[PDB]
Amino acid sequence: IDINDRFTFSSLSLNTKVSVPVNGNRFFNKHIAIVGSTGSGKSHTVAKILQKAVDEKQEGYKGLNNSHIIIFDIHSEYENAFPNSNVLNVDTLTLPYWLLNGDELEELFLDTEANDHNQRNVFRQAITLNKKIHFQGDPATKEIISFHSPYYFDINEVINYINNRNNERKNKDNEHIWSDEEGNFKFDNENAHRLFKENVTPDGSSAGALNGKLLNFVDRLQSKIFDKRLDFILGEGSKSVTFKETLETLISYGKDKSNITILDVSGVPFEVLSICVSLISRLIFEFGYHSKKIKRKSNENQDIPILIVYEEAHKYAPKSDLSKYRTSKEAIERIAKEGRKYGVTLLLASQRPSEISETIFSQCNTFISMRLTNPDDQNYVKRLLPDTVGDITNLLPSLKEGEALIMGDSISIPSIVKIEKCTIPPSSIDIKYLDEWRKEWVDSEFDKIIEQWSKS
Amino acid sequence: NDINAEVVSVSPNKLKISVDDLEEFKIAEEKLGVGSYLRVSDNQDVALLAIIDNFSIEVKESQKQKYMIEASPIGLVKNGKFYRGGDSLALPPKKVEPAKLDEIISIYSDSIDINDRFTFSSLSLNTKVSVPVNGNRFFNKHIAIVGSTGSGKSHTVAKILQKAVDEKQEGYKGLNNSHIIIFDIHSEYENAFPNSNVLNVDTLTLPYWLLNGDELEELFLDTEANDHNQRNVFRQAITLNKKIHFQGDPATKEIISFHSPYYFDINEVINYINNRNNERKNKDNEHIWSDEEGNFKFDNENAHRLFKENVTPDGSSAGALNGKLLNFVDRLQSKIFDKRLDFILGEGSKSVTFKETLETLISYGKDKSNITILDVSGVPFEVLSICVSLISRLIFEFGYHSKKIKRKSNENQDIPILIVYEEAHKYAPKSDLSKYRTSKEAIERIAKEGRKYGVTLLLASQRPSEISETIFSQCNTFISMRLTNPDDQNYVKRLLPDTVGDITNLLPSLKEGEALIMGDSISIPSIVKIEKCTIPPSSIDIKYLDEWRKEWVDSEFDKIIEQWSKS
Amino acid sequence: KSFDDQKKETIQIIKNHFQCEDYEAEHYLYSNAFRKTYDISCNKKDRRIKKSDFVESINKSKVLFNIWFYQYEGRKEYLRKLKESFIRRSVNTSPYARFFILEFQDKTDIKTVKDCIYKIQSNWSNLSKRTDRPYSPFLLFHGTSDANLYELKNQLFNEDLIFTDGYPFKGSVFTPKMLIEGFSNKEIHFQFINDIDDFNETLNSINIRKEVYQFYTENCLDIPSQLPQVNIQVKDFADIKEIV
Repeated sequence: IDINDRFTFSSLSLNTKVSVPVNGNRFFNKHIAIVGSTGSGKSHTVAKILQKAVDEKQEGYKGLNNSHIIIFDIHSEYENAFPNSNVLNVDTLTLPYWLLNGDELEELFLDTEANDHNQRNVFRQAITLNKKIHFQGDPATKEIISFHSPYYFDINEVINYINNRNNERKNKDNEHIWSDEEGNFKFDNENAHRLFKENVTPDGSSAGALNGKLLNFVDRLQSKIFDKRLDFILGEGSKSVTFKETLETLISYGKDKSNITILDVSGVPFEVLSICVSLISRLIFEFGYHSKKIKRKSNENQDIPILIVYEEAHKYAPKSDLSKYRTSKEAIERIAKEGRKYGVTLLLASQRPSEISETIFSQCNTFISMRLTNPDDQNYVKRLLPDTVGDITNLLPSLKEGEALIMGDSISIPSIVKIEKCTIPPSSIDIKYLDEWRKEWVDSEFDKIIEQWSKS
Repeated sequence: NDINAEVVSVSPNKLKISVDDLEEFKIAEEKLGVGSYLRVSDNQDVALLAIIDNFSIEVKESQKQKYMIEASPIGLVKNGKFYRGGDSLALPPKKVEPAKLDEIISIYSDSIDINDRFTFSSLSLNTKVSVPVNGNRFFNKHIAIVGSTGSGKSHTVAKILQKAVDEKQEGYKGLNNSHIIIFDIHSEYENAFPNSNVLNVDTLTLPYWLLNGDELEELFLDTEANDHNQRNVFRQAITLNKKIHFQGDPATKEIISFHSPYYFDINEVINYINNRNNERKNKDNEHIWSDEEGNFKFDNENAHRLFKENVTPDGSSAGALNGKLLNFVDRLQSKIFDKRLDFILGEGSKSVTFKETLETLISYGKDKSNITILDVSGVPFEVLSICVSLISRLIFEFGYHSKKIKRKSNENQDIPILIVYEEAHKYAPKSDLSKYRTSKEAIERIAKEGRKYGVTLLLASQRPSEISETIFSQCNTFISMRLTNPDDQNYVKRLLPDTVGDITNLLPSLKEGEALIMGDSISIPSIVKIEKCTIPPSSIDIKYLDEWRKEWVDSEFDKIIEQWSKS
Repeated sequence: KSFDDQKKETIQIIKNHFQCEDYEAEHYLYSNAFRKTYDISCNKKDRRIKKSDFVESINKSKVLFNIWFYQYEGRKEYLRKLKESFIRRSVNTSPYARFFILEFQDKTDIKTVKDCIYKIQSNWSNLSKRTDRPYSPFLLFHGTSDANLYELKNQLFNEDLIFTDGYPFKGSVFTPKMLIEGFSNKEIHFQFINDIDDFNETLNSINIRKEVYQFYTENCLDIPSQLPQVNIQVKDFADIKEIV
């Protein structure tokens, strides 16, 4: 590796005087898998790499460099690792629900067990028509809007549309008639826009096509938008935020620019965690797509390369083909396969690699391993390994603290190194049970919890 | 020299120890067994420590006894301080002695700080070596205690919580800030913690209105014989009931849904559905009724006045749901007046408050205790997953709301809660049926998000292979007793963080009280002997052979029938 | 100031002046600087001296006793503190010609010398039947009468501690080569150098690395400087057992 391409973040374990540089272009352009069991310092290894990438400034300027690192931090460790960053928890992050595509919108709102074709199909017509109305710019792309198109719709009107379809009446001609302040009207595409408000009184005699078949849907929809834990994705903040401020928030391109954007997903509910990961993953990848094909026809070298750190990546992209994590599995797989040509590459960090899918873990050309003590994790690594040497991968259970193992195209030789010690280590605020349980019985801090539950 | 052992071969992670004399004839029994620790050194100061994996004593008619010990190094001791990561080269030959009491303590003692030590077990091969775990790391990262019947797994569970209650700092007489909840389905821990708040069916008062939409649609509802138009009247009765009984501002009244746990009257919900079963529409297909206060039309605003029993329908023909809800009034009435569902659907659950329910669950009422016992043995099995999930959700969002006041109050005082799930495979199984789909994600929400909010769980089960791996793998500390089912062994070994030597043979070979702790809180995965608990968990079980051996009892049978008829 | 406050201060001047390691400054030079500060403070008439000749007094090869480091921390810490500093042990003890020179005086009981010899012989030898390079320590005693020295030598032979002294028979001249063969002899436990004249003739016959461990109380013999030496001063001979 030549001088301008050397990226040194570790030295050899058996010879501390030997620095071990990797091909820094090939280190990040190809995907990285940083694995190793809990307590081995895997999160130490991840942050040291991003700290060296942040401090990878060429001579000539005193500002920030062009590093763009996104961390999906679920254990909340990297807040104290990078103090000059933009950490985004559920109280700060505002992800628009309308930026979800067709797969993620269904995954948040449809019931898989109650797989109703009428509930599935009305949800497309309720949203796609609503996306057309709220579009006020150029009319040429208004009628091109599909279900997967990323424009704003009012989900409170979408609930009111489906709830009105529960109140469907019909006449002898099988036409649904409704009454509002303007007057009586039929149910057609030219009067489909006026069912979005609750002030609609149906007029008819016989039972409609969906009279009562969507009440399972409506009560499930109100359990999500009124959920206070989904306030960051379905609250009033997502109504007023736009596409530009959302993307400025995700890669820290807003008012406070930073090289590292830490997405604190600890407060995200686990049943929507894959959706939130897939929303950001697809948005960043498609941002990298529209980055390249603008510059493909412009021939400019002003580039934005993005690293996405997927800490606890088996949560997002599991081996199991279960449908709940399928949204986040194919979003990471899209970045894992096609992402390196659009400048959106990923970093998979996991203490337990055995649920990482082989279709995504193999896309990581550069592979870093901390101490791995489970043979199921070890045998998964060994069969997924790149071109190694004879017995270097048998050292995984015997690794001491700080020792790692990098192979791939970015390094010259698969070797056991010692990672440089973090001067600003990742520390998570773990609630200390034996410290707190040893204290006297807390009597005052019980009614404050109960009265805050009832919003008082 | 009582023991004369010597290294004859050195591998990267294996040593060959040749015992040459063995004069004592007792050192081999206790200190040269498999799992014992050896002292590989040529000097008293710095020594390799190796654990014995396998031995072989070959004896021949004419030749010498060749006692061969195969050991693997674990670390290094330098003048009394133990350093882990044993790969330093010990060039053979080297004098091998059993490690004395001070080194084996130094394997486990110095790695964990003095302040945060939590000891509930000693080493199995040497009972004088207490084996501590990181007490902070032990509980905030979930515990999975596994072990087949006849091993004393519930004794291990009871010993930890007894040690957790007795763990306190100096400055007060008693009642520390331990908050432990046990889902006791075998009634084992009745006489393990005498100072507790035991909650069986006769004393527990779980309100039905704190159940969400899914739990209401599984408690009250049949599995497969339910129609779509008859599902709907269940939601319209319950959701609109919750709005009237609300006393707050109308802003939150608009966010009340069927899946929103607010108070509603189940007798009025029946009265709505019983009325809607008897509705009669007129020529315009509008349902006109009559109360004592006058006639009305059944619409979205006057639907609230079908909740009374003395509401008389009028009309000409049958209504929209005339005769289609008589299946439902009978099914709902079969559950309200079910005396086994009195703890969930009785009159006490209506008059109970939300704060009184949570005071009951974490023992914050008039009788304060560190451990709350939920005796769910008498709870019916069809509603067991509903009541486990109701409490598990209620405790989780207690801890979720416990640190939403920390944002404003910013006080270090807090309530950390441990939930003990005895027979955790019963509530959170591997199989994805709907009957267990209530209690799965309530346990799973505690499994994923519960470390952040201070509500973590303890998984106790004699059949671990049926526990879902989306919950069992979220545990970071694993205490494993004697596991004899090979399906349970292969499940555990795949989900364990580490491996201790040979483990396939060892897991059925564990004795009563012998346990295997392995995880983040412990320094090395070690084989321990859990402390013998003076107040042991014991369930009152009917001794069939003792009762069958005595005389045929005939006075009892007439008493049982008069109890059944309540005569 | 306080006891802890001046502890990190006083070693800082000596550390950059001589440019040595931590144990060669805090344990080797700072320890000797405390006594000769006190040695002129307790002088009855000349209490204040010029310190121009002070900086070479304390850079001797010796490590002197510190009685105030004995009284404060006790004998358990101090002998461990001396053991960890200069007698840093490894897992693999290389076959080096180790010389153990111990001051022998008539106030020392003959029993506690053997337990020091048994500690030195067990910790610094590998007389296994399987090793290809066996080693055994060299023992030298001084300051005592020959009658008391022969009683120690005669007692060790009756307890099956076989040693060689370069005198294989009565009336023999000193044969230095007997100690070299006894170094590689698995049935010879250690070597007993009789005096200082038999000592300096032994270094000329050994070509491998030689270490000298000197443990005196009052009088310390002049050892050649190129040899690696550890000259630790103790109160009593029983303290030597806990350092080797």
